[PDB]
Amino acid sequence: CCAFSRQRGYLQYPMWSFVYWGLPLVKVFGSDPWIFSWYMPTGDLGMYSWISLIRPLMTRWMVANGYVTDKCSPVFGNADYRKCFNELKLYQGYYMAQL
Amino acid sequence: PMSTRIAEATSAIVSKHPARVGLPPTASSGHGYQCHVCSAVLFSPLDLDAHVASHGLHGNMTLTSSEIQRHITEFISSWQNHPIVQVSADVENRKTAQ
Amino acid sequence: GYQCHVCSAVLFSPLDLD
Amino acid sequence: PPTASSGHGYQCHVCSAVLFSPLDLDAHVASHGLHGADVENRKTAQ
Amino acid sequence: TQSLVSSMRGTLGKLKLIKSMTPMYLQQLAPVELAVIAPMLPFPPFQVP
Amino acid sequence: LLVKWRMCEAREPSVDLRLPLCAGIDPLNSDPFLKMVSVGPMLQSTRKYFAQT
Amino acid sequence: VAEAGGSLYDPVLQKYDEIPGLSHNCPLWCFREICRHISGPLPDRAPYLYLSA
Amino acid sequence: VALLSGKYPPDLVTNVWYADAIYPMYADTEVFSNLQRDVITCEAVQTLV
Amino acid sequence: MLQDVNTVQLARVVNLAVPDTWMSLDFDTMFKHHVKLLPKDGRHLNTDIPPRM
Amino acid sequence: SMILTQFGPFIESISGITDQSNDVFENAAKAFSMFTRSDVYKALDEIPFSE
Amino acid sequence: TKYARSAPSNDKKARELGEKYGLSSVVSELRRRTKTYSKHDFTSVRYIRDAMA
Amino acid sequence: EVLLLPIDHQPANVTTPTLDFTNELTNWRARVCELMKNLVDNQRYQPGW
Amino acid sequence: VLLQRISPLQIDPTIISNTMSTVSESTTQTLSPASSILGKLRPSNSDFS
Amino acid sequence: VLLQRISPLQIDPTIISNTMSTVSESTTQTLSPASSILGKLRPSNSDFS
RNA sequence: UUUAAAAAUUUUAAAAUAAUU
Ligand SMILES: [Mg+2]
Ligand SMILES: [Zn+2]
Ligand SMILES: [Zn+2]
Ligand SMILES: [Zn+2]
Repeated sequence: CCAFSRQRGYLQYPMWSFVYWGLPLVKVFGSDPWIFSWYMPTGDLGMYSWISLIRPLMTRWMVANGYVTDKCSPVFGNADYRKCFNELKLYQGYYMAQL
Repeated sequence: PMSTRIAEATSAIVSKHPARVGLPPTASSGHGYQCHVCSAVLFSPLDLDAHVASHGLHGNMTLTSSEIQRHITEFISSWQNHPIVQVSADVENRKTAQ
Repeated sequence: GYQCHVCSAVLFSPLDLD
Repeated sequence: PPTASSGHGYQCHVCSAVLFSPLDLDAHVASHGLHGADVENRKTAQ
Repeated sequence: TQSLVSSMRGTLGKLKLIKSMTPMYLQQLAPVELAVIAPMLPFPPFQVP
Repeated sequence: LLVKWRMCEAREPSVDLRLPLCAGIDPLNSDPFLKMVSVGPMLQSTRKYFAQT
Repeated sequence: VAEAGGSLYDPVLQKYDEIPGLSHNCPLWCFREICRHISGPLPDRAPYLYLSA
Repeated sequence: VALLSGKYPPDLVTNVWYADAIYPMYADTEVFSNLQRDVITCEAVQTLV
Repeated sequence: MLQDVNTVQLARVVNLAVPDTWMSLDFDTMFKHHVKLLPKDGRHLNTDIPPRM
Repeated sequence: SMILTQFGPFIESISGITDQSNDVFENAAKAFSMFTRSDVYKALDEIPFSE
Repeated sequence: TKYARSAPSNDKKARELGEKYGLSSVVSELRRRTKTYSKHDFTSVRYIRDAMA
Repeated sequence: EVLLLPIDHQPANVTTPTLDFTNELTNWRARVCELMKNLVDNQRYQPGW
Repeated sequence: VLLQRISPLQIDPTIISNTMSTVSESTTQTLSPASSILGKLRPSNSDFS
Repeated sequence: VLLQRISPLQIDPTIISNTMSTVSESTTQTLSPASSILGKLRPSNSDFS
């Protein structure tokens, strides 16, 4: 899925689009290798599925590399997901997959 | 060969338990599986694992190979303890064939 | 590091967590 | 308490993975192996 | 309300008979263990009535 | 994302762990094997989860 | 790309799978040998380039 | 909580349990060497007087 | 006029379907019996759902 | 040797060793694009096949 | 044992086809290697899957 | 030339059977359900309901 | 410490949870004695020393 | 297996399902009698042998 | 005297992916 990802002023897909289409992750966010199966659904349900299983580590990694704010979000606590996910190109792939 | 390979895989999945011995329990030599977070001594892998799991602040649980192994042992205990599974076989013996 | 259990927010001392 | 881990250690060295902290590393390797003087001190010692 | 009063009754009546071994232990085995441990203590017991 | 869950217990098996049901999904293929043996194959009809109109 | 990483570790079976590397893959060998013997002295190595037209 | 939650092992036999859980603390002989310390303490106080 | 419209509206607002890969498994009994909305240690005052929702 | 020197981070990422990230993904995709067929068959030449 | 294969044999025609096109060694190898499986097992269904891929 | 049975046997008299209730295995279920209803009845056993 | 080493009792605070989860109480109600005692009691085998 | 091949009897839990589905249960409750037996009436390792 | 069952309909017309006759 990388070799068919770039082509011509280029336009590239972030891997998050492919994860949105259904392909299951491997080692994101400092978790254990090979935790996710492909039976994770595709789209919003699949995204929620693979996020909720990691959310605590998902936020402690964010707080462990700089990303911190004084806003107790009900989901991610104090880490500022709004800046990092934009940085890590998560929103970009997630909204480019839908086009 | 594939026979030995699938056999080793089946053993690696199904042999998650030590044995089935009939004896009174014992702290020292009663197959007491000792934890480390606290000095308690449990008498089963699943018991020790529920021990370690209840250690860990249930709200902050995330996926882990430890959790995978926990669920696999819990799952295979039931299949091991089913009665039809206990008493059953595919190949005939000399006496049954007779 | 000490983490909450209601919103997963992470702190750095038990009194802060409490 | 509800401790967490942060940052430094990463050496799985049984399956060559890298973890998030040395405490997580310790728990991970443990899972591998598991599945598969004041006078008051003087008086106390006394 | 009547529902809340009945639920409180249910919780109390279910809490009064809870299959716990701790009282039976404290009656039958705990003093035996204390008496087996006492003679080997470095600092002998010092009690009052 | 406002909803949290809790992974409590491994459900009982829904098929024998010695019965081949699909070639290639065996103990060598760990995850599909575990999913198939703990969920069980499809033999029912449950179409249209809210296709109401 | 995929096979450069080598064998894998199974979180369920707790061991590296025994699948032979590329050095036991006779289809790749036949592919390379046919491409060699067709190319010969020519510098270009592909026996034909697939294109849109 | 400890007084409401309490359970024994699956089929414990208390005689065997204590027979093989009480052995080490009595194989360890160190309470005999404290009586000599008590002797020396009393001797010292009397000599001081 | 029958079949009050609180169900068609949600069915039209949300797009949640059974993915392709689950077609071979028994997801129906998993929905019915093995995803429990009453949490493990009883009520919570948060997981309570109103009668008309 | 060639493919390793090109995209070792990508090998580590998809093989369950190093955490995945978009930067390694896009750099690997660069490596795929800026890459020629002669490079392909040379990489095949690098493989020491057994008997 | 009573459930062993009882359909008519597939030997003469198979060897005829294998001989008419020079693929007699391959046919003999398959016909030999297949007669060593006498237990409905994961390994035999994997053998069939591999032979047919 | 005799075979024992742990339940009563009674030959049918129609080769096109339709349902009926008169047999011991249905009377047993009726008795069990009646006593289940009884032990659910009083508030002496299930007060919080 | 040596009482922990010797004693056969084992405090598993899931008895309380399993007995409180069987309580029957409505949902259109702003109070719940079961949840209240589970919060006040917090069964956790962290410190039963 | 011989009895199963000779018997004109069939088994299907849909009868139990349809019988249970007619009782009215409250949506705002914590205990569902019809939905509990339907859960615990599915054999393990799905064998009806 | 308070609670609650809520509807399981279709064959859903077209456009893309995959499997088949
Ligand atoms: Mg045709
Ligand atoms: Zn412990
Ligand atoms: Zn918090
Ligand atoms: Zn590891």
